[PDB]
Amino acid sequence: SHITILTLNINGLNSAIKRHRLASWIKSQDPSVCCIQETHLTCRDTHRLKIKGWRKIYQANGKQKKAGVAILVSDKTDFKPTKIKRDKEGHYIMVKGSIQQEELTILNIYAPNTGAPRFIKQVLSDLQRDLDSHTLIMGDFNTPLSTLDRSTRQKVNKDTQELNSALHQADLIDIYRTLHPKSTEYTFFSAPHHTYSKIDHIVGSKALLSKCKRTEIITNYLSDHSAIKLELR
Ligand SMILES: [Mg+2]
Repeated sequence: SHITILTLNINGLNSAIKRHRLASWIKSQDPSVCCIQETHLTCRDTHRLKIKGWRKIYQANGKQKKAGVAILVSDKTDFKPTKIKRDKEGHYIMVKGSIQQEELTILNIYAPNTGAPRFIKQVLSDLQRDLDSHTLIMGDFNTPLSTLDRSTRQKVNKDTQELNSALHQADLIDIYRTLHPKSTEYTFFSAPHHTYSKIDHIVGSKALLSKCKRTEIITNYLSDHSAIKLELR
């Protein structure tokens, strides 16, 4: 029975109507694990995020209606947690555990608009003791990782090159780009610039590659980001 992992920047959940439509969308997608970014919930308001079928919901949130991340696990998934690491500022959350007795390490990250790849590299640094051979890093990196991740096809800046080098040192690869080397799909559109970019990513341990059956982008009506879904064997 295959595990599916979904990542979606939801662009805010402080409204009830949004929360109801996220719930219907998640229940239609039926993911085993769902990573959400920019819930915009404060540390006070986390119990507003509830969805039938996904009772286990881990969340990292700051004090303001900014950022905010969450990892939802399906009630149908036999999940045993071992470690949950929450960003005090609500920009990332790591959940470690086992499903069907396989260990999985999931880092859900929401990088800020400014200095995104530096922030990510620092997070990898802060969390290096918990990175392993079954690590998935997904979320809104707010940065392309390679030239084909932007409609402009411009080269990635120096900060991004260092992040990629840090990823390589940790034996981490862009799973989406590995499965789709020539892909020209995008997850975000910036109207000021008429620019399209893939700033949402699924990065993982190289040892997980053989378990990565399919990965695809899912456009939607809920948010200004498209989702990414990964199917594990
Ligand atoms: Mg946003």
